[PDB]
Amino acid sequence: GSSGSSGIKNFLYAWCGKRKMTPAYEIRAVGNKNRQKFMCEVRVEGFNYAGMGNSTNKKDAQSNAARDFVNYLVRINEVKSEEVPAVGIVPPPSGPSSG
Repeated sequence: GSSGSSGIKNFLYAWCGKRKMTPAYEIRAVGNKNRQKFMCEVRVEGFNYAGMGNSTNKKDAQSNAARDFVNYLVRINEVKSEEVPAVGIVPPPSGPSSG
């Protein structure tokens, strides 16, 4: 649908809510004024790490930040990767794109 998706943002929020916590997001604007980009960080109380993301928009930047903090929860074995949803974002091809 035209609103995109929110599965990894909802997964971190639901994981926090099953543990009596709430995730805290933090955002910065970067790049060209007409062709703007955004960076995102996300943190949770009692954890020293911050998951990091970026994109052309705040929603995809939050989804990358959420995926990297949920990945950290697998690096410390507080979450199994088998439960974690796909981020919904893919990189551009490494070849020419000028025409």
